[PDB]
Amino acid sequence: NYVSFDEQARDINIAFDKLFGRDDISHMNNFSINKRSYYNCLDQISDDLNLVLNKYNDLAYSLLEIRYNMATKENYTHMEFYSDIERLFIKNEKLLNVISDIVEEEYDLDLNQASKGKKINIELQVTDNLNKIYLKSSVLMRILIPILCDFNCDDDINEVLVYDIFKEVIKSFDDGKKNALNKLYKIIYSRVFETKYSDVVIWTYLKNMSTDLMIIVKDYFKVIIKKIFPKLKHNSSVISYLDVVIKQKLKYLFTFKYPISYKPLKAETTDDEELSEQERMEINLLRNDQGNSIINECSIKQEIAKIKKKYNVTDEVMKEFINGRELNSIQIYLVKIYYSNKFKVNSNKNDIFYLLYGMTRELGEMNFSIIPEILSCAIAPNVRKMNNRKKLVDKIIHSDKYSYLLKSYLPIKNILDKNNVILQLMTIKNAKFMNKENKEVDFSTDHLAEEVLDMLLCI
Amino acid sequence: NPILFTIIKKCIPSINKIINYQQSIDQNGENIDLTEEIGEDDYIGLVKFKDNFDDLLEKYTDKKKYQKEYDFLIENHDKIFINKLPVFSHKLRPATLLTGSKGKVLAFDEINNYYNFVIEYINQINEGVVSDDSIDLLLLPLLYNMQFYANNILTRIISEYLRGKKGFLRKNIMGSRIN
Amino acid sequence: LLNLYGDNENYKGFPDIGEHIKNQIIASRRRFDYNTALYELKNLNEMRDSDTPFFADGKIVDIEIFSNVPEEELKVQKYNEQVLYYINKQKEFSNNVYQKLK
Amino acid sequence: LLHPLLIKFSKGTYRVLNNRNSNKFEKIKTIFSNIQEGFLVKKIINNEL
Repeated sequence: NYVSFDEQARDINIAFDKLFGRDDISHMNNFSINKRSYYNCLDQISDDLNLVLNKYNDLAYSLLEIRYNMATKENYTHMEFYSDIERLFIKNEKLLNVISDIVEEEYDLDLNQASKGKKINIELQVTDNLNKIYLKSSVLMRILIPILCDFNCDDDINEVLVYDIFKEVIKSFDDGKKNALNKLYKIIYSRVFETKYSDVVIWTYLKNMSTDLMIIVKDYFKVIIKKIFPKLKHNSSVISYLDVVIKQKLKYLFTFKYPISYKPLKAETTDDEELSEQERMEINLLRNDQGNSIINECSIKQEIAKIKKKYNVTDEVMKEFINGRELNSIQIYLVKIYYSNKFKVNSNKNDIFYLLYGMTRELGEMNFSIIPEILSCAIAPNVRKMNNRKKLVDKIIHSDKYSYLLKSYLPIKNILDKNNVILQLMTIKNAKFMNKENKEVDFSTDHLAEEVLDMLLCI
Repeated sequence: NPILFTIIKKCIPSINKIINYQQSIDQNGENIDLTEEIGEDDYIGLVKFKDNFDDLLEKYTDKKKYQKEYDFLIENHDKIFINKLPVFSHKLRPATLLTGSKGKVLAFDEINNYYNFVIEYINQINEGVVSDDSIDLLLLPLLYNMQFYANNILTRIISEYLRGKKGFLRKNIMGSRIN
Repeated sequence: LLNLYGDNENYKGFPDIGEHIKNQIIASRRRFDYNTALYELKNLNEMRDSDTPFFADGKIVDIEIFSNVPEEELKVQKYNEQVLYYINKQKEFSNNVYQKLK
Repeated sequence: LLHPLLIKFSKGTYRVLNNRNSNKFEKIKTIFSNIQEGFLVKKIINNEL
């Protein structure tokens, strides 16, 4: 013997040094197990390894060829891996002969004389030859499980290739007659379709989810082929096992808790006048109006037209004033602040820049000096971070302008205490500004604070 | 093509029992031919129906009762078999994901159920990758079932959005609400 | 809630128990956003562009208030003043019965 | 007014009457498993009885 399964490592170790004396594979001689079914029943796997390797070593040497070819040549396309699997195990007739010889002896259950007195249909009746074929195929299924677990490509294509190899060895054990697969499909179809009329309520409700009879039939066939067949025992029946597991899975599917409950709205409301459930779910999702938006846009257009008219501005002034700079957040915020009472700022950049030229003219003709210079050129890419600056904060707070501003914000105090939006605006001092000559603009902290406070007072 | 299906069902009869698979089986697996009761060409499969459509027409076409239909199909022969099935936007079939304490509730129009069925079926046909002779009883019955759901989609859209008085044709085209 | 009735000393959001409503407006509420409120809450005595007022006519006779917020957080908010009155009064009544026919 | 309960009981009993080759006890339990405390009220109000 060479096989020993370690549950702690969840692996199966083969004594390759005893198999052929080559230690190149002994470095990674352990076969890994990931899927939970084999992680649950990785004992009959080793048992079948032993029971198929004890008879002679040309099967041992064949498994050696398998492992040596995967290890030396890990690279394998779908077609390449499939073809080499055919070459090394599937098309080795000696394996088929010896497995038949070792398996056909133990079969003792005889349904031939048991079914003589029984009554059963022609299509669903199972002969002993089919049972022997299924058991013989399942034995090679179990012995081949480790290597196809060693298949290293993607899990979707892992499942695809595993299912194809299984459906191929099923026909290979049957010499390509393509019969046992159809018999199993008929059994599954009959068992599933027996309850077409008994549970119409669920078969109707589940239609909301993407499920039906045929899809469930195909899914159950795939699951039966993939998982149930490995858990089989010699000197035992098959049909009863399949019926029990199919019925159990059907009940499990029927009784379940789905995450998202479904409730399709009816075709049409009965009243159809002044109220409707469809109308209600539409008014749940409605869009805004249009009149206020049109009025606001027209107000912006009139304002920009008046701005053009007053200062006889030409497009050359805009060309020499924009300098091609993009839009930064702080200038947009200030423009929104000052022109808030008349209207609101839209998203068109040309109108924003016209309003910014008006911004600069109107606040340069006044006593303000810092704000026009700040808004003239561009800003720094990043806003500087600064500490509390309580000293300057104390200066601004003790100023009568801060108290006067609070005298209008007194009714709402908790929100301001939580946010300190005035302090947020005051923290714009940290950010740098560069002129059209790239020279960093120097700003007086107290002067900036006083100008910002006056700006807030004159909103 | 779903639009032409009702015409073809009249040009030749028994289309419902000619694109379906009903292969029987004995105990061992040898097929049992029960074609004595059925006609000469019945239960052939859709994938074989398209290949031999030209020859199949001549057997069961009446030249003294369906003369107009026979000439129509000869002219438009390319659009008999389609390849892609369209689907319009959800602006006309809304669905809300409103949530509640008892759990999330999803409500939609009825047409969405069938649209979610054709996608599921076709997604379950192309799994096969390796070159393998697929068993007929596993693939052929699904094709006939899919065509059944494709036909019902055309009936549902024409019997709920246009034909009815509350449908779009007689409410938002010839009449309308107005500001 | 806007200060429709009264000055800043009495932030009467809604009419009193026996008073009569005016201008067919019972109460108007304005959405408030955390990002931009410096230029939005400058004057609460006048209506704005984006408001959601409620229209009714007559004389108000009966009110009743149901709350879902902790009282400690509601005790500090100055604008939510009148409610803090009525709710308290309401609770008082309930306490009375629990001490009257117990 | 007591119609919906009768309708529900008939729908439940037909399913268990049309059952084949299975244990009866589980289906009989499923007949009575679903009884909502707001069944009658919801069915009466929704159907505009």
